[PDB]
Amino acid sequence: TLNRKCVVIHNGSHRTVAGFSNVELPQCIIPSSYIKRTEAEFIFGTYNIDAAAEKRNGDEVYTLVDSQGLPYNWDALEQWRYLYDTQLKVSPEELPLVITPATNGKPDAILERYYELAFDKLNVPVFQIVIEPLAIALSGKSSAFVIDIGASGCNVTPIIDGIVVKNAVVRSKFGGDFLDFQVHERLAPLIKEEQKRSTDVWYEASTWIQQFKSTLQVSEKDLFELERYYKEQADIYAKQQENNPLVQKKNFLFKPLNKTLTLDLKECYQFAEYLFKPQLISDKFSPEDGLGPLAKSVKKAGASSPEQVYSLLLTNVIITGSTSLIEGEQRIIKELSIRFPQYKLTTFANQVDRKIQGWLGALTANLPSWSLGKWYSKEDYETLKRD
Amino acid sequence: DPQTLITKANKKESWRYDWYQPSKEKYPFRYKTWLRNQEDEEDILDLKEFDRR
Amino acid sequence: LYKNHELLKLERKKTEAVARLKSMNKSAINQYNRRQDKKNKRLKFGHRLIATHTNLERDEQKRAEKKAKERLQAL
Amino acid sequence: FRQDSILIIYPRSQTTLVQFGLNEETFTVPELEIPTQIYRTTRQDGSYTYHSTNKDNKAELIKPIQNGEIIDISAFTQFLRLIFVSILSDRANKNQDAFEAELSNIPLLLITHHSWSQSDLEIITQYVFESLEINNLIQLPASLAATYSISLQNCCIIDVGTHHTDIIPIVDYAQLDHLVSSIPGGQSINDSLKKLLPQWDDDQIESLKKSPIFEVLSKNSDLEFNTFWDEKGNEIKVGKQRFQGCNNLIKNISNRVGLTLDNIDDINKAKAVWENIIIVGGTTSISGFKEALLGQLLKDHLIIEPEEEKSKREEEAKSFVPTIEYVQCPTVIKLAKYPDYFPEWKKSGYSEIIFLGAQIVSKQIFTHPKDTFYITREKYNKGPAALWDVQF
Repeated sequence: TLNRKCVVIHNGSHRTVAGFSNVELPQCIIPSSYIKRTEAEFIFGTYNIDAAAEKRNGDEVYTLVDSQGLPYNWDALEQWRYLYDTQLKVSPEELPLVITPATNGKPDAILERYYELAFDKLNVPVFQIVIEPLAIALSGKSSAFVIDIGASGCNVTPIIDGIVVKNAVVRSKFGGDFLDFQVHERLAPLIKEEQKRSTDVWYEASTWIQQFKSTLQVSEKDLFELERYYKEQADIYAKQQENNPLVQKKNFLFKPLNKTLTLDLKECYQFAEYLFKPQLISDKFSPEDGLGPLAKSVKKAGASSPEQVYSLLLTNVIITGSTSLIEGEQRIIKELSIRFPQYKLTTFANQVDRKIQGWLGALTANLPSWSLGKWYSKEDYETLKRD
Repeated sequence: DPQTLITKANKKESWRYDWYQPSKEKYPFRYKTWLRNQEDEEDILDLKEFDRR
Repeated sequence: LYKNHELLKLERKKTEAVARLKSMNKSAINQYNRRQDKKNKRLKFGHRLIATHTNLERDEQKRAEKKAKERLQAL
Repeated sequence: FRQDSILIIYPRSQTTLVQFGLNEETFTVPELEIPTQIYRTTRQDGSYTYHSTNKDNKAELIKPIQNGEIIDISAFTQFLRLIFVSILSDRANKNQDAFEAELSNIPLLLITHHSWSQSDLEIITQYVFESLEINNLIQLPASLAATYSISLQNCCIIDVGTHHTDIIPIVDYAQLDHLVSSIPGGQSINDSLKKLLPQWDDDQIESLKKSPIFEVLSKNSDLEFNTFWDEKGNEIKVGKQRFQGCNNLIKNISNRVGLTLDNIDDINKAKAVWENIIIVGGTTSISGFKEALLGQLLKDHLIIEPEEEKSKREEEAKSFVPTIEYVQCPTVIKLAKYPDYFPEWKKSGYSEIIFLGAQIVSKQIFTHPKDTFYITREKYNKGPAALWDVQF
């Protein structure tokens, strides 16, 4: 292998992952946001939750990555200083950099802002940019339908023979952060509670709301149908003599008030149902904004035979993302299988690593040849600067 | 002599941490790494004070 | 001649794309197997120290037992 | 390898524990404790020289490790050499055939701190192979030494220093770097006490903390007042203050432990960690401290039915109550069980048990053929990068 060590940085819209290419896990996972506390001042890092709990006026949380998965506040992003100084503890000038979403091709202005940050400001020697869905897939698949369910929403990316099909790239608007909103709005009356108030929203999202989500389930089949069925069955057990699974209760200790919150299994299934049938919150969302219909992306892949691309993609489905860990892959599969009955689906997923699979992808910086990736040097920048 | 004590115990290359410029000829960029060098490239304290007693 | 040269050159581009795609998979598969190996050798070292501990504990117990046995029957 | 020859060094901000040779019968608590500092004379022309004493009052006093972090890597390596050389001289006198026996092949185990750079770890590796001309090196993280001293696959290390406390979760025998953190320790107790006892001074307050009558509560506790003796033999009486001063620290550590373990993603790992809390460091030898810290983690974090809620349900059933089951993983919290079969260690307490971790690892590793966990000359011949092929 090569005599080098890279810094690997992944700026997700929610989490930022950083570490060296020579070890199996990242040195740090910190928030892709910061507190601006006021003489101004900028707080980064997960525990630095301390400041949020202080509940101090003028403290406000701002974000670095828009819903595109792309950095939009570049003065703030230059976070990088914080990473290099306090976490990796190395001059940014020494080592090659590897950083990471699939696009339709237009915003790809970004490359320039990266030159300015990597070169004009940090003095990085050289950097590679990997495309997240592509790297994750490579980290043994050259062709794959990559279904990434993150905080910003679902990102669906067909990748055929190492190439990304940009016009078939599709980004849902409903994911993890959306789930935070719904958990909050729904539980509001039991916990008393029912921008500028960013600090508390953030702190709650990062504490009890995060635990609550980890402890939600996704129903295997359209929930409204599951209900009608379970009812229809329940009637017969009852009538027959003279247990509906949705009546099981789940208990969550809510710490801020030392108070138990109990949901029935249906109410637990309900939250993720919105990702699939978002027409159930507002009348302003079409069923087509739902993850299942969002089929659309494969069919748009077939427009580069089609019943071949369909077959390739569907035998290499990759499910990834923090939110994809919510109990109940099976619904994404059921949802895919019924839009494409003629084909056999085979899906792959890290069963451990998915929360940071994007960073894990970029890491697999351990490719044996310099010719395997485009590596931008200070040169490239100079030459772009000409007319 | 401490240096000779070091020399007589435990019985051979040396590395430096320096700029390196890979090739395909040479790529346009540099980066620091641990390169192997070519052919051409005080006191003593008394334990017992520090022994616990 | 012109057509074959163009087609052959295009095929050579295809082989470069293919070897590159393949090379990256080979690197990828090897890296994954290395992660599993490290994880295993680690878990294996840990699980052995437990056994080492058990033997250190048995040895001590024998030692202490021989000590107490003489101690309790002699002034 | 010869057991006579194994060298363990455990450098910390104030002092450095050292041992050369393992006893073979049972493990002994390290007897060498060298203050962690070196003198740095500056020689006109720019360069530096390093001595054990202020040479003719010409040298400056460098303290290389602060808050556990290496702040001066050059003085730190000079300090290792100073230790290492001293050991060679000592043994070389006493026995004179030493260079053919005890000093012929010296493997080194250096206990590292979570905060050390990769850059620092490589430089140290280079120093050990090139300057000290040693041939075999393990760099063992402090956290792992801890867990190896009945080998726990999942646990949390709470290492209470003087000015900072490290919190370090271990899952599947691996230190979880992105969860690791320190809070800015023992001095806090001193400070709490100064506020409670204004008319005392520093040495008086430090003496109380180190006395038999200072404990954290959660027979001495029976007496309103009690007595203890100055560093200079002066008798001092004290009331309820001797059961105070540890609280602010205990709460701070606990809040941190909670945020940390809550970010362990595999709920099944998490449960295991919470059941193997390991507390280490000088402070922890204060009578009552560990149990008090446990008590607080319970009070703050345990998954259990709120008492009022439970009291209603029991009234309702007056007209047997089943246990409410929660979906939260951490429903049980425990301190990890110490091994009771290291007699010398039992005798002296386990505040420094990290070192026993290293005695065990080094014997394992160095008295068995496999070279999987340390850098050898062979390997050194990748250089310092060799280090990353034997990480645990």
